[PDB]
Amino acid sequence: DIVLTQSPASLPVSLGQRATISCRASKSVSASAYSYMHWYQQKPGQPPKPLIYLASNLESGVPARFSGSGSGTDFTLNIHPVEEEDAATYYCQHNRELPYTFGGGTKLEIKRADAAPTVSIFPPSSEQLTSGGASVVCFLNNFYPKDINVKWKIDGSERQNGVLNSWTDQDSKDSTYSMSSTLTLTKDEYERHNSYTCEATHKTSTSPIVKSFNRNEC
Amino acid sequence: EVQLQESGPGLAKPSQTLSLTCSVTGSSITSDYWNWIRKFPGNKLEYMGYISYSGSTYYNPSLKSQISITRDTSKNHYYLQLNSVTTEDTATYYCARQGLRNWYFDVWGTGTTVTVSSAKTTAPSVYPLAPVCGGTTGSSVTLGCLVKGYFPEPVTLTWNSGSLSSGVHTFPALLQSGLYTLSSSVTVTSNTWPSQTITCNVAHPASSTKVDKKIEPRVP
Amino acid sequence: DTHFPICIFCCGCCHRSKCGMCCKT
Amino acid sequence: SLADYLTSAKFLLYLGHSLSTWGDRMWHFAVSVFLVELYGNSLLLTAVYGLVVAGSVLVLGAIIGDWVDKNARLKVAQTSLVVQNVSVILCGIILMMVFLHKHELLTMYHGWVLTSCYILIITIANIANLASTATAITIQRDWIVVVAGEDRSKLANMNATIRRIDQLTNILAPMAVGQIMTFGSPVIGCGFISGWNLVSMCVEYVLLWKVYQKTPALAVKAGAEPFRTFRDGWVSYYNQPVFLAGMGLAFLYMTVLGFDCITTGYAYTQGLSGSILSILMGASAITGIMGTVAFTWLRRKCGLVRTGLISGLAQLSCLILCVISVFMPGSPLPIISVSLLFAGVIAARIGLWSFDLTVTQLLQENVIESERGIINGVQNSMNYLLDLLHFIMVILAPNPEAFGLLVLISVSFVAMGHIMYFRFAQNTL
Ligand SMILES: CCCCCCCC(=O)O[C@H](COC(=O)CCCC)COP(=O)([O-])OC[C@@H](O)CO
Ligand SMILES: CCCCCCCC(=O)O[C@H](COC(=O)CCCC)COP(=O)([O-])OC[C@@H](O)CO
Ligand SMILES: [Co+2]
Ligand SMILES: [Co+2]
Repeated sequence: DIVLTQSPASLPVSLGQRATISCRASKSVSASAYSYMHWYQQKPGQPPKPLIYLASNLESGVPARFSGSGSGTDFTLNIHPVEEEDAATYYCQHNRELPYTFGGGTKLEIKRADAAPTVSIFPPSSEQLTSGGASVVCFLNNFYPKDINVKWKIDGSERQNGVLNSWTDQDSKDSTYSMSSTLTLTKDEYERHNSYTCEATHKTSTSPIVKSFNRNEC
Repeated sequence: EVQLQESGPGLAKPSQTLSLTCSVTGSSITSDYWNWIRKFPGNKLEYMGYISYSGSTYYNPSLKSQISITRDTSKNHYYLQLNSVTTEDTATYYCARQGLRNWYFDVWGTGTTVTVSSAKTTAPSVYPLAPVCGGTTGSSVTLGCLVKGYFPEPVTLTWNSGSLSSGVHTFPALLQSGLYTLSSSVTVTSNTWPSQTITCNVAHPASSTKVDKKIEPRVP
Repeated sequence: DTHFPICIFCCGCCHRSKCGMCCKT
Repeated sequence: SLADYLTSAKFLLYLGHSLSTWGDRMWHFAVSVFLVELYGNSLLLTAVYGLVVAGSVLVLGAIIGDWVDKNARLKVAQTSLVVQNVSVILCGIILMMVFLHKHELLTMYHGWVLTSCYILIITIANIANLASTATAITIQRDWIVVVAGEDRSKLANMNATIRRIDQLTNILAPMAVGQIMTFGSPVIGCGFISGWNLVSMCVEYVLLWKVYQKTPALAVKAGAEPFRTFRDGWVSYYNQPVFLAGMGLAFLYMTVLGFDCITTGYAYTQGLSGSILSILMGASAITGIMGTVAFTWLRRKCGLVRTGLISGLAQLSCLILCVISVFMPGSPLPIISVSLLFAGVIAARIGLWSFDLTVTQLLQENVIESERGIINGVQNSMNYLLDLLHFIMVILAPNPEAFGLLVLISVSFVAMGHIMYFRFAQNTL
């Protein structure tokens, strides 16, 4: 099949600047006078909406800020000037032959100022321990950029099995992210250890921010 | 003013047959190409196939599922059946037109989402999350609510019946052992709590569940 | 005149970003 | 008193020629759209289209001229009209079908389907062009000479009016068909062209019959086999007194210096825009009409054979500006180069059309009536032969330094044709 390689997978851009999204095909998509690459925009919860077709035609209603170009195997979508509302995921798609295939997507993120997270750790509730299970939760609230590493340590020993990390979408007011990290254990295994720690290594700081508790500190 | 509209069941069990309908208004399904596309948990869009103005069909051979595409011209509807589904058919499904004088996906439905799983409907357990027994406080305090072990989606969660709206992040559900877990954090000022009570209100309509969980300061 | 003209009105056919008459032969 | 003029055979001939020329130009525009769209970025097939058309005329012109000579006038005229119009109608239906399914033909079929569509279109267009050549022979080289009496001023005015009609149609028809293809669709334009030919065929059929009724002299003709006819027609053409004049007229077709050729893309390359190109094409049509007027005046004054000399001198005098423009700053071999080039082209249109009218009247005055068809058929075979050569030279050299090389080649061919005409004229006088 024809393979479509989009680039970059994630693009941060400050308001008013220009955005450049590229798409490369394993084989040509031009036949005769045409080029069978199209571009679509999808916002969360919504269906994808066509932006540019035949690789340089503006869809009706689409602001002039969007333009496309390319041929053969190399194609480019341009947005100049970017506006707040372009925060969204863009896809290329070829039509030259069956089966049709899509590029992997490029999420356009409005670049903000770097900001560190407020980190909070919560031990299992007594209700939960009553139930025989024990979840430890760590919240990392209001940070930017989005990528960040979280390390759980039980009694000083790193732990990577049993960890669920979930991120929110970019906040629409302050443009920060948050994330939740849950470590789930059995009650009897939770009670034979003492110190539990979540450490957040972020680009904002040289060393990671560490929060911890001990089971018997009350 | 062409409109497409997907419909079908929200839940199917493994090895059953699933049939979705795309209802078309504003234009006859006897002129263009009528396609099916799905979006996996993730960002990945996959073309499944089409039925043409002439009733000719094409199925994407790279599919791991076996599909049939049919139509009904008297209703101006068309249909997608997936045979013996698996958990990997969990997806959001779109129908879309492709015109002959256009040649791209010029009109889309809004999509319908299908979850394939062999699972009982299940009420959630709700746990308060109060801060570490330590005394030290900054200018603000963050509390939380954990909603674990439910099926199916969705749940709704509020704080103090929605009176508490600033400082709240609710995290997208994740699957663990066949059931979903989500949690939510809320941050207030130091003088608010514990003198002002803070409660998470959880509803899971599919089980008729409604749960009020007060956040209690920890004590040895 | 050529007995078999290949002239058309178009845009981008003969030259970038300019519409008009365009003969290929 | 125009009610009397509007029923004369001369006006009916003008009206039928106008309808035929309008339909032919719209048809050529539709074929050019089909070639540019479904077969762009391909070089082998454009050359194949030009080669098939030009080589079919080059092989069959003497045969078609003998067929015109051997049969009744009304029969060959109505047959050529019906064949050409039915060909254009069927090909336009096929064209709107392929335009409706363009992207399916380009993307989701085996390539033999699109290749067969190209073959069918080129074949039907070749048949329609051979029918158009038969029509042009029988009407402009035979019927018009009969509708004129022995009078030569009447024949000259009729030839000049025919040339003015095609000069106006050459600019007006493409504009209308292109506006129809933008305000609507190319499918809409192909359907409009098919309907126009379907109605114009009936109107021109009745018009030809009325001209035949008003001109009794048209009913009084003066009187492997195909290989013998081909050889006999070419040998008969070589031995005509006017043979060198026809050779020079045929040599005039080997040229690049017109708005129907690649000068338009060169003008886009040199920074001019499409509005300036339309203004220049309108000035070119104006100079062609001025050339028709100059032909009638000079023929009344100096006579026909000297009118040809004066027209050739005027055309070369105007092409000197192009020859100078190739050797000027801003030449890709500044506005000063394109200014002189287009000035020379627009100025040379006058002498070009005057010389064409002169050679046309020489052919229709000096050829035996019983030979009127076959000789003119070979003359068509000559014109296309030098048109096809130009069609090759433009295809093998499509970049701007080659443009100046081609300009020098075209001026040299114009000079060679006028040298042959000067030899014929010094022999005649
Ligand atoms: C600028 C257009 C106006 C000129 C139209 C002249 C029509 C004309 O010549 O009338 C007639 C034929 O034209 C048509 O029927 C075709 C329809 C025209 C599109 C001329 O025939 P006619 O009635 O003058 O015959 C006279 C002889 O029969 C005398 O016995
Ligand atoms: C396509 C529009 C036709 C424009 C023809 C050019 C004008 C022209 O040549 O002058 C005249 C009008 O031609 C037409 O009516 C053709 C109409 C066809 C619809 C032709 O002159 P003419 O030969 O008919 O008069 C003879 C005079 O020279 C004697 O004083
Ligand atoms: Co023609
Ligand atoms: Co040319």
